[PDB]
Amino acid sequence: NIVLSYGEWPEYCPSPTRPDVSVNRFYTLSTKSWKTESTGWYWKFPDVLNDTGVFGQNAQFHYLYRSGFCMHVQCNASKFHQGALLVAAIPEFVIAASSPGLYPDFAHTNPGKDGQEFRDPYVLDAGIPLSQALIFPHQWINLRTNNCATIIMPYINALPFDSALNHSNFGLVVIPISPLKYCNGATTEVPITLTIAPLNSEFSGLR
Amino acid sequence: NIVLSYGEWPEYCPSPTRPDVSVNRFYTLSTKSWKTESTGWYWKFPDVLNDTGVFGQNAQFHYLYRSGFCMHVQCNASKFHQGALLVAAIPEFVIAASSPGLYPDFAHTNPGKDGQEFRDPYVLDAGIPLSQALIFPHQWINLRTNNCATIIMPYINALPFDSALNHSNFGLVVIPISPLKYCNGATTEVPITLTIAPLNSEFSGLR
Amino acid sequence: NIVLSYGEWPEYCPSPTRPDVSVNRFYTLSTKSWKTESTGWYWKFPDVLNDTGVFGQNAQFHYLYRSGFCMHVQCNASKFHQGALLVAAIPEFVIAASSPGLYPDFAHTNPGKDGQEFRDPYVLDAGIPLSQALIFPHQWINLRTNNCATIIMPYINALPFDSALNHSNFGLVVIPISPLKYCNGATTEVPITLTIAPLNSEFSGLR
Amino acid sequence: TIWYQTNFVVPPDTPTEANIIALGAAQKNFTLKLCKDTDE
Amino acid sequence: TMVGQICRYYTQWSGSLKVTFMFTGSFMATGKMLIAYTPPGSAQPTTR
Amino acid sequence: VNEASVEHFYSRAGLVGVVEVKDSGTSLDGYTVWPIDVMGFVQQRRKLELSTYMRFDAEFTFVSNLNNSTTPGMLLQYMYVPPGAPKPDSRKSYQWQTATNPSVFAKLSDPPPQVSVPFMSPATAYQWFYDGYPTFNLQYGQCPNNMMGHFAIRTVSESTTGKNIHVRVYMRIKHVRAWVPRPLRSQAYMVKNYPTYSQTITNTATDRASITTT
Repeated sequence: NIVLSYGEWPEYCPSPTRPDVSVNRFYTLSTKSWKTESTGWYWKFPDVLNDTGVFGQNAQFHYLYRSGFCMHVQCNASKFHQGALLVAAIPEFVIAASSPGLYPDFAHTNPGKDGQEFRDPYVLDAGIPLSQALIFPHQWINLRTNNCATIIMPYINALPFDSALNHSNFGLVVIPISPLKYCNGATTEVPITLTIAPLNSEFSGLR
Repeated sequence: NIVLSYGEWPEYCPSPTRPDVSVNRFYTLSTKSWKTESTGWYWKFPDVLNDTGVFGQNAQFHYLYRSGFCMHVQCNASKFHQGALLVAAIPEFVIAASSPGLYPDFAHTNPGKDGQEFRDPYVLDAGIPLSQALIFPHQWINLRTNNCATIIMPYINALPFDSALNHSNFGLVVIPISPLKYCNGATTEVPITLTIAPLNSEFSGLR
Repeated sequence: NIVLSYGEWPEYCPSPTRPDVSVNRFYTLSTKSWKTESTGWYWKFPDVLNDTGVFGQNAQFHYLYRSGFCMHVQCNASKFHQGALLVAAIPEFVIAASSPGLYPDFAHTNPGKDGQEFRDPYVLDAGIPLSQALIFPHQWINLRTNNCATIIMPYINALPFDSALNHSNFGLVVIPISPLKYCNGATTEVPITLTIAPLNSEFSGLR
Repeated sequence: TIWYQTNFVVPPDTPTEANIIALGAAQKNFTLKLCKDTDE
Repeated sequence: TMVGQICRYYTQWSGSLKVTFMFTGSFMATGKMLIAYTPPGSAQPTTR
Repeated sequence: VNEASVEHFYSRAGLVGVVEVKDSGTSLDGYTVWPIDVMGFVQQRRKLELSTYMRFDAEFTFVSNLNNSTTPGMLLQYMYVPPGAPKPDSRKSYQWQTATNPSVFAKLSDPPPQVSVPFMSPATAYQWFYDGYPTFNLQYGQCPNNMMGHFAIRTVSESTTGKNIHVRVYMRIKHVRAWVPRPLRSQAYMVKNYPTYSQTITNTATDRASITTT
């Protein structure tokens, strides 16, 4: 029940250090609080791990980098909560500013391991309409049916290898479509947990 | 899990127009509101369709008529509602008046597509005791177990063919035995839906 | 002795309701009175049946329609009457007005089941000359030889299916060439009867 | 058209207002012709 | 919709469409909805 | 077994009508017509309305006598007016001679006359409950296809005899077949030919003190 982004398992570039399960472990990021009025959140893929653990070391010390990912969202709501999230993975997520101050601040183009809340969920902060974001790989989190969503996204870039810090490959977006409503007397903030695990990772050019 | 009235699938009279799936479709009647104090409802079988759609046309324009039926009741209660209905099909349901004005009014002998609420559920409006109505084909709708009940009733009449308007073959009765009780704060009126679908229908004598 | 319009029996469009002999019966229209000075009559083919019987129902309630026809004229004159009729079937009979008020009235473009008497039989009410109308499928009704004429006309239209009410396929025309003369003391008005029977009819898009 | 067939039934302490989401698409037999410019 | 936007880049289109609905209420919430579809000939039905 | 069978349940010919050929006093008729009605008494109607459709042929027997239980040699005619024929209007009626009306001439001082009557109905079976209207409010639920014809009785005599003759008609249902069992009646029978009941419903069971009382 895991969506395969464009239907290609991530593969090593045939012929550069190939790390091991010491790096290819499950990084469980912090949990964000899905409230009623909350608009959503997004993470830049390679940027979200550039400062945590051995993967952060490899990214911040090598020169070329390529890796797949097995992003995994789960949210633990009760059976009396109602709502619906849209989680998709957007290649080349180019965040754009919103002029009435013409380019996005760095805190909005690379939010880090904490994510950024959307300013314009309707237009995805990038002018494109949300109603069409489903053209990307996605999975629906509808509380009455399922509460998990796994996306396997391979390496999509023009060049074979690229810098892990200058250019972020894609961006994981999770937006509430049907807002979270609940009667009085429940946990007023469903928690959303995002587990990431690199796949078929590679580096080159140490120090 | 469908009860077979007297254990005989409806069959064409061997040898008259035999209609098709254009007529043998599922007519979904209106939904009645099962409230606490409600006493029940009954429909005369051929009379309930004599004014709706192509079957109504065939009945109101031909002379002889015979058809089976696949009456189907369903009620959508919550899991906190409690109650129990008795649905049975009574051949030759002869409604009787209740003198202290000696014969039932036509609105009570042929109620139409809207059904009539019972005046005396204990005695079935016909002198016979409800505690024995189970001698007919029936199914129990107990909210803690099931919420649907299908009765296939073939053609039971003395003559081979009969008028579709003068003489109604049987009557579908649905009575609440255990009344509907529910705590404060629920949908105060469970809806009951009745779907009918003629089977092996026949007519003769057009215009 | 039946003329086959362009030599093609009407055929079902290979793959939509296909009616039966309940619809494919002989509709006998009213009889018009062929008098001396009478100029002729014409009927639009699908329009002549759009308000009579089950075919009228199917036309006035479906969306797409295609059918052949077996138009059949007969006239019961005595052996002392003399005259000659020309009956032909004209595809795409576009009636035109006659300016000295620039387009024909609807009562002249779709006369109905009663037909319309020609205003200009010489020029067929359409500018084209009668002397050439024989280029269409036709049969001669010459009282000294025959008194019947059958035309089987298949479905001729650009699109596969069309509206039965907006666009009339063809038009049946019957004109007296040699006028009706008779000595004193005979039935002064020969009757002309027009029997129609649809063939390989089809509809689609009910309600 | 979408019609309320029945009422909206919930057990106690549960929201009484939901949302239906409609998704459109085209089957495999869809075709286009005669490309032209757009109207934004 | 994606198809709605692409068809504006063409002149003619013909085919069969599908429309998926999705309920997003509490799990405990039950009910019944009737979805009808009227062909292009007729007008909108006025009553259920 | 074989003792609660449906055939044995309707056997044992029983009284269905006590008709009286009045010929004395203020009733110098000498004849009487008794329309056949199986559902005459309640004890029989309740057993018959157990089933909906029923098919049988009867074996009528006439037990006649005077009012002092004597049985002189008087001569009687019993005529069976079939369903659909006219019934007589007096002692001397043209109807008393229509050879299509079967008749049985038996004296009083003879064993009871006995005659079988076949299944006389246009339908497939007699129908006690008819949810419908004939003649395609006092006409609802009344099937006409249950009529079994009349029984007319007269003393073959010239003038009045001055002797009332009571007749007891017994009937035996043979070859009973029944369909669609129904719940046995629970309320009183208020009116013949109609299932009407009283506003005061009577419980089917007798009421004890508490649900924990025996």
